[PDB]
Amino acid sequence: CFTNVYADSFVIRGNEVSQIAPGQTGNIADYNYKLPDDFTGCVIAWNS
Amino acid sequence: GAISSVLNDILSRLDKVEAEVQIDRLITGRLQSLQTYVTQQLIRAAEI
Repeated sequence: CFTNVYADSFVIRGNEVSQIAPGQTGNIADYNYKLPDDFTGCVIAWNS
Repeated sequence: GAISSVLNDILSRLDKVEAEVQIDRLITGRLQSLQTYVTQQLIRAAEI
């Protein structure tokens, strides 16, 4: 059971998808979408 | 078992996720060196 829940949605060039995960460094993770080193949840990615 | 004994060397060369576990090894090892010293001191204090 979950206390507060958010879905965040956005579009990524595939080779950067490896920056969404915690603490990593690079353009998407530094200037577009950073998630904290202390968060609970999941990252879903698929082609479009 | 860490990459280095110099803490800012680790933090400069490795990312937050990897750097943390390298420091952990250093925390676990150093904290063992203190418990050893304090146990040796508590035994040496008893014969004094």
